[PDB]
Amino acid sequence: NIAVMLGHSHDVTERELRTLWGPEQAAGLPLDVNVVALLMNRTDPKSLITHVCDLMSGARIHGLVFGDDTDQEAVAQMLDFISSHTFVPILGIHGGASMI
Amino acid sequence: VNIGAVLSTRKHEQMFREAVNQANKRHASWKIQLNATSVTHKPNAIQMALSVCEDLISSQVYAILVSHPPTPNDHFTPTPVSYTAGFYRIPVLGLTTRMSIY
Amino acid sequence: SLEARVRDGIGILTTAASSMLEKFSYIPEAKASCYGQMERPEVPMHTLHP
Amino acid sequence: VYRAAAMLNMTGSGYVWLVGEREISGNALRYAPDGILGLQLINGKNESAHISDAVGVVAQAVHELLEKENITDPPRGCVGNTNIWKTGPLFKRVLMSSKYADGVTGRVEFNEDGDRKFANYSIMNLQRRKLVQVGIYNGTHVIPNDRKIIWPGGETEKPRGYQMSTRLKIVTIHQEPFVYVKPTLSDGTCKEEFTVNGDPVKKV
Repeated sequence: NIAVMLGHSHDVTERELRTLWGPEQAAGLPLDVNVVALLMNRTDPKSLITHVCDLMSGARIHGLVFGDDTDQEAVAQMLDFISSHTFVPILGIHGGASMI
Repeated sequence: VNIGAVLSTRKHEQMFREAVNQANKRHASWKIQLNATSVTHKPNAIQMALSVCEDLISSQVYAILVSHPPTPNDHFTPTPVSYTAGFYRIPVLGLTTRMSIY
Repeated sequence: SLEARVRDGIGILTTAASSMLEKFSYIPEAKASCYGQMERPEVPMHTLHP
Repeated sequence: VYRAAAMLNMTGSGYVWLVGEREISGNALRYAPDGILGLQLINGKNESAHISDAVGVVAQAVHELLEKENITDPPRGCVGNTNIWKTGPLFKRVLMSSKYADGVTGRVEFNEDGDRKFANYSIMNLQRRKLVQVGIYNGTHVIPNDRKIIWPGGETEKPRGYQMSTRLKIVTIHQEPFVYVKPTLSDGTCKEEFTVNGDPVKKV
């Protein structure tokens, strides 16, 4: 469960730095967790569809913490559409998934 | 120019072809002529979105027309086209989808 | 920076999952089908908004 | 809500109803008091006229558009591109300002909000089932026909909406010289009052 999407358009701070740890911490009653993360590039609509569908195929009850660096605000609407008929939670963090 | 549009039925596609023939009779277009394209609706919205992307965008359209299918108010007929064309700035034209959310 | 944001998001998702387990003792899946599913509308199984 | 209103005696001899487009269609007709004014739209469901008007206005917009500073090709593939084309909002700008007189539905004028202005509506009314036309809307002016609106209850005269209920709930406050407050009599009534000069004292 739980997945992370990145791609580091401007800053190259990604990969193994955020791959490990995650929700381990020192929680009293945690559960089986994973920090499976991928990489991407400048957003494309069909590319977004394919990537999210592949993640859903490879995930059981995972959510999403997707982010982006493009300045186009349509990413938020497209991701809301994705969340509509998929029932996989996502949270926006940076860039495109930040124009509320 | 390409003004390919998504229609409810094939008869509407033939009507659109007749309309574009009439328009080309009253005017002209000196850029790849003025041929159009047509496509129907699909029950799955994701399939519709990917289809309209790969069809209209690959044809380099200048606009598009979207109509409500005979489906009894699914509330999601024009939205995938709207979002896909909203990633860019290409306008869309609604035929009969009267709703205040739009 | 972004590291704090991703850490906070991961913690939020984990806490929501823990609350769902404490309130339902059962976490379903969301991996039915993407392309050509046409299965059914939503169900109130794991509506994690509350 | 129609069933509830019919239950609670809300229809009949007054209470003129007013129902939108999605209130006199389908199952709504099964449960509906007569006399409703079911406003609808003329030629709304037809699409051939809409298709012709749309293609005409698109051709007009293109013909106005090619004479500009510079127009580039729209993005293609939607898989190898990420940036919008520069002439995107220009197409919207020219398309909004399109008073295409060449049309089969009328003078096509687009409001800046993105909707269509100057739409010809059509009043409708139901009298013991079936619909009858009553008027035509042409823009900021409604005109009725020569017909008589059979109101919900059979009263040919137009029912007014003024009653005022003729029953006021009045609130006061204890004060020394203006309005007094004394304990009620154990019997449950007020009496035994006489003025200095001799007269009854009115009390509530």
